Amino acid sequence: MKNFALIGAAGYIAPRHMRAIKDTGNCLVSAYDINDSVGIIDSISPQSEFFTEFEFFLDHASNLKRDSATALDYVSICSPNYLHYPHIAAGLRLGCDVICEKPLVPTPEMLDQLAVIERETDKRLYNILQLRHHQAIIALKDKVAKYEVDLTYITSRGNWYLKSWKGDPRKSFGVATNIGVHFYDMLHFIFGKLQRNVVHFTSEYKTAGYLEYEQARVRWFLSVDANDLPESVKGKKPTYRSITVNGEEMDLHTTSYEEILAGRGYGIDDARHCVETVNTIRSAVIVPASDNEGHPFV
Amino acid sequence: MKNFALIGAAGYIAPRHMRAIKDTGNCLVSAYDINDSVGIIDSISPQSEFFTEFEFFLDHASNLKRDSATALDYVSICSPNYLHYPHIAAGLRLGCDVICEKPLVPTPEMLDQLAVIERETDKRLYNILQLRHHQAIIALKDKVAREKSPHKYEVDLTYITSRGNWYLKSWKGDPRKSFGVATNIGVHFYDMLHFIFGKLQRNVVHFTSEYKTAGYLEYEQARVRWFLSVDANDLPESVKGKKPTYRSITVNGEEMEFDLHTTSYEEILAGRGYGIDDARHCVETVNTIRSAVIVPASDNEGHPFVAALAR
Amino acid sequence: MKNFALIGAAGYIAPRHMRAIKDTGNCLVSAYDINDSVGIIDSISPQSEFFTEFEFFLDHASNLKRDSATALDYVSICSPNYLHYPHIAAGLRLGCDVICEKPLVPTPEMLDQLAVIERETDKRLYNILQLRHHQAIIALKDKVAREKSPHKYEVDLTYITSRGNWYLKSWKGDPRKSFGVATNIGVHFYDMLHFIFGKLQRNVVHFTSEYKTAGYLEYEQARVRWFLSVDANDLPPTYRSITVNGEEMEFDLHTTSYEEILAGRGYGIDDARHCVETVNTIRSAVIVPASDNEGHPFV
Amino acid sequence: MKNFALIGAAGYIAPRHMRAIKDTGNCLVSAYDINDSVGIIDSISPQSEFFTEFEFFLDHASNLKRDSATALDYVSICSPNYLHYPHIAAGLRLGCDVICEKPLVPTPEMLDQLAVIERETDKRLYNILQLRHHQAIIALKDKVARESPHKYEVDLTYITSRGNWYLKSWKGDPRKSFGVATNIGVHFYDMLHFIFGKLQRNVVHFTSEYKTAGYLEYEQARVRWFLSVDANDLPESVKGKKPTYRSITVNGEEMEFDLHTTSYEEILAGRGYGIDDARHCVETVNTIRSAVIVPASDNEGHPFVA
Ligand SMILES: NC(=O)c1ccc[n+]([C@@H]2O[C@H](COP(=O)([O-])OP(=O)(O)OC[C@H]3O[C@@H](n4cnc5c(N)ncnc54)[C@H](O)[C@@H]3O)[C@@H](O)[C@H]2O)c1
Ligand SMILES: NC(=O)c1ccc[n+]([C@@H]2O[C@H](COP(=O)([O-])OP(=O)(O)OC[C@H]3O[C@@H](n4cnc5c(N)ncnc54)[C@H](O)[C@@H]3O)[C@@H](O)[C@H]2O)c1
Ligand SMILES: NC(=O)c1ccc[n+]([C@@H]2O[C@H](COP(=O)([O-])OP(=O)(O)OC[C@H]3O[C@@H](n4cnc5c(N)ncnc54)[C@H](O)[C@@H]3O)[C@@H](O)[C@H]2O)c1
Ligand SMILES: NC(=O)c1ccc[n+]([C@@H]2O[C@H](COP(=O)([O-])OP(=O)(O)OC[C@H]3O[C@@H](n4cnc5c(N)ncnc54)[C@H](O)[C@@H]3O)[C@@H](O)[C@H]2O)c1
Repeated sequence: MKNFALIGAAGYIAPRHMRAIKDTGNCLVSAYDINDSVGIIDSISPQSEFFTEFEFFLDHASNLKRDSATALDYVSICSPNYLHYPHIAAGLRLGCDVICEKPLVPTPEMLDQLAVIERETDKRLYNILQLRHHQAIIALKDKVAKYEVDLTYITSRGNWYLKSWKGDPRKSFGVATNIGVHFYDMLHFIFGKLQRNVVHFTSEYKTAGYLEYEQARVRWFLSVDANDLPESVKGKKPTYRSITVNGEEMDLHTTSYEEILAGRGYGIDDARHCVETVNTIRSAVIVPASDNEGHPFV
Repeated sequence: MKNFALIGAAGYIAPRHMRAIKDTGNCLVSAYDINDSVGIIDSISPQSEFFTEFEFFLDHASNLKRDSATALDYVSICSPNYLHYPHIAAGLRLGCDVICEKPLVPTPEMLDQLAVIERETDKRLYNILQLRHHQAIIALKDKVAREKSPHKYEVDLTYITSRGNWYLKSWKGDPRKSFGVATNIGVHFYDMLHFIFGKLQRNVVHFTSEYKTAGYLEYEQARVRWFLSVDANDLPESVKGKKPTYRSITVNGEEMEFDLHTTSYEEILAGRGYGIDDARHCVETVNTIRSAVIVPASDNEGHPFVAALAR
Repeated sequence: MKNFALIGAAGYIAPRHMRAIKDTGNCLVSAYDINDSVGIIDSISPQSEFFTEFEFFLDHASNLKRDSATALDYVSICSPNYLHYPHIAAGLRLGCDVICEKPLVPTPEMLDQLAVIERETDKRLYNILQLRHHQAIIALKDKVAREKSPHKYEVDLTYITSRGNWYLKSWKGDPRKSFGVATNIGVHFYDMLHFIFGKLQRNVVHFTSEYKTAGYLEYEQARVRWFLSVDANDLPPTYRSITVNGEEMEFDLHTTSYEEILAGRGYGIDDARHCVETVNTIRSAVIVPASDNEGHPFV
Repeated sequence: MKNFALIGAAGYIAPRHMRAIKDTGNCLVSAYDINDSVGIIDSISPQSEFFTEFEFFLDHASNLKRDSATALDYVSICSPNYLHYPHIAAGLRLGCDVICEKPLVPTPEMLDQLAVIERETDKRLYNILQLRHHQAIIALKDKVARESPHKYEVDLTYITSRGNWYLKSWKGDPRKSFGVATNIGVHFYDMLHFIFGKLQRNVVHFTSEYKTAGYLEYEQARVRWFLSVDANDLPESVKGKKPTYRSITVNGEEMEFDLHTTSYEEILAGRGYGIDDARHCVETVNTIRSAVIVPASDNEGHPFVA
């Protein structure tokens, strides 16, 4: 019963948003991507408009406004990280609430600036933090309600990844922000507010550091280099995900959309800590570990 | 075992080519597409190089030549239709056989120019004509040849395939990129009709727009009335809402019944498969249709969907 | 003193707009082009911001609104023809008046739609018709107006503009971006004829293709036989001839255009409607055989 | 008489190459740029082919090879810095000598790679080092070489105003431009080598996306240098009068200060500058790009660093 536009519609994650919109009984009425290979749209929302240039998308969305039945209600955003800010800004200024992929924006300063536009427009920004709706993360949050937290995320990526916008630091904002953000969000959701934040290693392939919460001591390691795979996993799974609490090794998008639509979306105030966390990590100066704070893989 | 590069790797058909290369026991060593949303490749060929600019692709391919174990053997092409010609030229000039999607190229003159490059480079161009490998099509071709009845088959071909608004905003909607309905949407149906029914003798067009076209073909063994559309509105009454695509091909009133990209690759790799001389017939057919001056339908030659046009 | 944005800033005609803004005493504060090869801007307005993506230009322009000192007054548009419409729409919706190159838009329906936005936004669209400022066109307009013959002037117009291989590889060679010969090549000539000779009564086309066209226009004051081509084969790298009763017409205007807009004397949708209707008709016309000697001699 | 192609033909520096081709009596037969706003070509080479996609440019250039009268002889390159390498490689592999803008490439390993390609293709790469052609630099080189027991004290300052657009362009992307020292400074470092010999020490004091400064010691010179695209760095007397300030002082004395057409004449006369000539300045900027900043000592700071 609500009308959505989808920006980034031809990319990897966009079909999950297309599916969420359909599965909550809603309508994708406009889609925009600078690449035109988007035919998957016909299998889900065959009557959607499509645009490859933002000028034409924006004019169409503005014309829809003239009729309360046709007007957009939401703009969903799955574009590259650096474009989230102006896509959100335009979405709010169209008179829409906005649903945006993580990382939401790179800096707390940008959050303050979007909160300005929220107030000017009377509209709201929501962020996909889908791990929070997950039954095991809540349980551990419920359960925790100072733990020994060790986090490894190593996800094999082929040569294409560094040739994509995901490998351009100015478009992606780096490993911590692009690959780690929702894992930092998760650690705050379980183990409260951050008190210390130190970085031991950083490259285009990988990153490693120490985070101290009210309730957790967290050592962390992120990588897109297959060679970081433990001997024990090479040859089998392309991804090694290991989160232990004191030693104990611990769809969602449609759910995320459900919560947003019911008025329980995650907004700027909710996204703020993790944006702060990764922003510090991005600019932080590397320092040799101590106190056994440095991830074992370092 | 053989080394492949893939041009157009981020698009819709590309994963069929990646699967064909893997399933035939070969290796995709390099891929190129101007769009970088190509992560599907990791699920099939995790070790492939990837480029978004032709200049870097070409330097890498050239470096691979230095060692006979690493040199490319084939360049597969799934780019937009207008880019087939230069992609093929480049592939042959890199010292590779070339596998290219249909429509191969839009004109017979361009086929002649490609055959020159094959002679110069001593490499060969193959075209994907995957329906030729289909059992039912093979069966009907053989049913037709052995029956050698004295009357032509009466064939009605209708293929209406719903396209949303994105399709006409894409290259497939730019006539200078796609080369139009008959060439982009119809070429493999025309080739199938040739493969089964022999040489084309007459080629007439009754209607042509960016959405749809209709005409009449006469082959040695068939009279074919045809209609092609990407307009959902042309879907017959019974099919609408229930299904996006309507494909009907009747032969003397009876409806025809019918991993073919993998089979295509097997056949090429087995010393068979289809070159310029095989693709030539269909390219001539669509070249004529694309540039045809429309004529009024005579003689019961109009497909039933054009019945109300000026005559 | 007025704040300008310029869209299409890295292109061929753009520096005339940059110089017009500077020379009238105003300020280019924002510029946007998908191509970043824009260094010329330093030599005319060293202080302009620049953007390569519409997303970023639009956010910046919106933010400028928050202070009346920094807010944009005008958005000037030098983009390819098919982009004029959405660029104009966005400009008006940012709260700016809009100055757009010819051809303004391809159809009168689009003019109606833009007049709707003018009313929604309380802003105005102006079109560059800079030939209207040329002394020779003004003198002929005044001569036609003063002379009292009941018989129309007989005008033959020929314009053949050939260019190198790059031209047809550009958006100017894509009929879906350019809108074709009458519209991209002819529009300012049809405007000039209207400006000098009054209302168009009859508009007929004798030949048309993606490369040349020819037809016959009858105005209140003139019978006009016209031929336009980008094909150098047609040359008798440019030939321009406008004859009035057998006599040859004898011939920075963009800075003048800007002075006139800033003076409240710009040409709006009502003024550009005539040439847009003329070219719209020509673009989709069904050809007719030339009769009554209405055929340009080149056909 | 020689046939040229020009890659990057729609850009800022391109028309200087078009003029060099024309004024040495040669023919620009093909041009390629991803942007189509290139009509300046008609004023100089109205018969040139033009392409916006490399695939079509390459096919056309390969077809020209069929007839020795139409075959390309040279490919000239003025594309963004990161594309110099693959453009040069394609040029040599088409059977053409290549003329490439500075910075030639960013690393000495890339130079070694391009020399392999020279050897495989039997063609040559030449580079635009146009300050060597400057009467005033040639004079100082030989002045310096006939004399002196002592080094020359040199301060080099180059400040060239760039507005907001510059860092929005490829010139502002480190992975496309290779940074200020490399993009803006490389032909100065070459000049200093040309005149004062081998580099002994290379120290960097400041680096940002707008400017840089450091200290180079050569066999015959101690050189304090400062480069900037920030108009605020201009000396007060120049602000408002000119957008560029270029100063090279040698023992406190100001050096006494079309070069594209000259560079082309030299290359066509067999006196072009190759990989071996460009290697020194490529090494110098490669070091600067990767250097850890150190405080200035022993008065080695350029005054503008302060
Ligand atoms: N929540 C999750 O679990 C999850 C998983 C993957 C990605 N993501 C996030 O989703 C976003 C998309 O990532 P992706 O993996 O789908 O990458 P992607 O590169 O496959 O898709 C990005 C899409 O953006 C399009 N695009 C580029 N510039 C554009 C513009 N100016 N306007 C409109 N579209 C433009 C590209 O053409 C592409 O189709 C990123 O922010 C990423 O961090 C989230
Ligand atoms: N055999 C069949 O039955 C069949 C089925 C579908 C498509 N096709 C053919 O396959 C080809 C691709 O069709 P598609 O449906 O996958 O379209 P598509 O638009 O999804 O894919 C095209 C790919 O080409 C890339 N591309 C554009 N310009 C390029 C360039 N200069 N270099 C490299 N890549 C470039 C695009 O980014 C896109 O990823 C067409 O020729 C089409 O006719 C054949
Ligand atoms: N008044 C006159 O006499 C006159 C003369 C020449 C051109 N024109 C008109 O001026 C316009 C420009 O013509 P031109 O000759 O300068 O062509 P051009 O191709 O040299 O310049 C066009 C510019 O638009 C930029 N561009 C493309 N898409 C864009 C987008 N989405 N947003 C922003 N910029 C984009 C292009 O990169 C380019 O720099 C056309 O409408 C043309 O008809 C008028
Ligand atoms: N010798 C000198 O004193 C001097 C002076 C200025 C520039 N330069 C050098 O000249 C080169 C060009 O600089 P510029 O200032 O003219 O920049 P520019 O951005 O104005 O020109 C770059 C051109 O390259 C084109 N381009 C981008 N990608 C391309 C591709 N894949 N293929 C073909 N063309 C492509 C761009 O569209 C543009 O027209 C750089 O290496 C620069 O360092 C040298």
